[PDB]
Amino acid sequence: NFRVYYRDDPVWKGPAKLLEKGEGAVVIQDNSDIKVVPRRKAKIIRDYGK
Amino acid sequence: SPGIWQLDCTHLEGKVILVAVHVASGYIEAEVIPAETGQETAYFLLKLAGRWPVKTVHTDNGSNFTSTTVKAACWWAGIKQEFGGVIESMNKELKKIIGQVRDQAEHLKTAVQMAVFIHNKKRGYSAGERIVDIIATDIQTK
Amino acid sequence: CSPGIWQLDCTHLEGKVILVAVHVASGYIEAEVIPAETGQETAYFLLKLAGRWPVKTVHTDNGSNFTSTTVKAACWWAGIKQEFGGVIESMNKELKKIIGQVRDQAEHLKTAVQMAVFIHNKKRKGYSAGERIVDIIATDI
Amino acid sequence: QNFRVYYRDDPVWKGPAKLLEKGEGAVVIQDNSDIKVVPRRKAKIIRDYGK
Ligand SMILES: Cc1ccc(C2CC2)c(-c2ccc3c(c2)CCCO3)c1[C@H](OC(C)(C)C)C(=O)O
Ligand SMILES: Cc1ccc(C2CC2)c(-c2ccc3c(c2)CCCO3)c1[C@H](OC(C)(C)C)C(=O)O
Ligand SMILES: [Cl-]
Ligand SMILES: [Mg+2]
Ligand SMILES: [Mg+2]
Repeated sequence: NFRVYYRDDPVWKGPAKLLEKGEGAVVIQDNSDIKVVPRRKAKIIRDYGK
Repeated sequence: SPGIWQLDCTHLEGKVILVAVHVASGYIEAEVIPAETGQETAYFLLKLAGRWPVKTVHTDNGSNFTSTTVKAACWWAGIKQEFGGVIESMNKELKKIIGQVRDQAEHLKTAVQMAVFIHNKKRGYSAGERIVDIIATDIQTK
Repeated sequence: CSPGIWQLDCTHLEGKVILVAVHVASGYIEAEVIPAETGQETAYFLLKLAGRWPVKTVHTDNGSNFTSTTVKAACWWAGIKQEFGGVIESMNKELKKIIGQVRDQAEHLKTAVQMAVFIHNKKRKGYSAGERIVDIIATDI
Repeated sequence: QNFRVYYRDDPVWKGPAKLLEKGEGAVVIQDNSDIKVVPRRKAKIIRDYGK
């Protein structure tokens, strides 16, 4: 699955649930709150190593 | 277990040495990192995970080891983190070898890697031979 | 071939220097982004590599960093024989290909480099390169 | 146990040179066909530790 880390405050928050990866913004959910974050403030990470 | 590592930082000459030990063998890798931060720790872990089958890393509660960038690296690479004496014993041993060889190199980091080599190659098996044997056995027997 | 034989070469992306080492018999690789393509950076890379693996021979082209005095010193101290003059060049291309596949997942080029190293070393044909180097070296003990 | 000497004159390092003699303040070395006296601080005497 995916986890999204994101910024607002320079500390990276998350993991949040990924909902949509847009060109300029990312839609996520973090603790039941829906958030829209700019692409540059989001880090979308897979569990590649399982 | 073949997949268990301990990581910790130690200091010499105002510089930060990040040390990884393969607990079952005593094998070590180390880097002088420019700052004792989560970002530098996370990059080190990604390199380590590409070389060996890193399944669990044990650390103390230093803020670099509990940082979000390290959690991200561990999630990507499939590493489980556990928190809270092998590496602390290993810190002292490495500093001892470093002090024995320090005047042979200009840079502290050169002495650090000389000491790592010396530690890993010393024999009737060395730590470098033991980690390769432990991991290959796990593979060769499913 | 010999379990002790490695090839090293530099490649370049985004204006940065990537130093790559390949264990010829397994395909296993290690890489680092170095700040300058110098003998001193190459020598330091070799000291680290020699501490991890039984490095007996390193094969390179005649790039001035590989023929430098500092690298000679490192190889002398570590017990490494140097030979000069297509495995690593094939590996450079494959590494650059994986980097491109994952590049937008990391801010820093060096982060994507290490992700690509991990991907290459862990992929099974049916052993992975990371399994073959450990299998080859343990058997040769 | 074998030794080679690397040294400066020019900030580029030279060598390997054969170690002829080590004194308290200088090393005497032979780089190809020239014998040189080099201050200790400008020389690195390196053993083939890996062996
Ligand atoms: C800074 C420097 C300059 C010159 C040398 C060699 C004389 C040729 C070495 C060197 C090169 C290799 C070497 C040792 C020393 C000592 C024994 C182990 O192998 C180093 C070295 O710095 C690096 C970054 C490694 C180049 C250092 O810190 O003195
Ligand atoms: C610069 C930066 C910031 C934040 C992160 C994480 C969101 C918390 C990562 C990161 C951390 C771990 C990680 C990946 C990315 C991508 C997948 C592999 O694991 C990186 C990262 O820089 C390093 C130097 C590695 C910290 C980068 O260049 O984006
Ligand atoms: Cl003298
Ligand atoms: Mg600590
Ligand atoms: Mg080249």
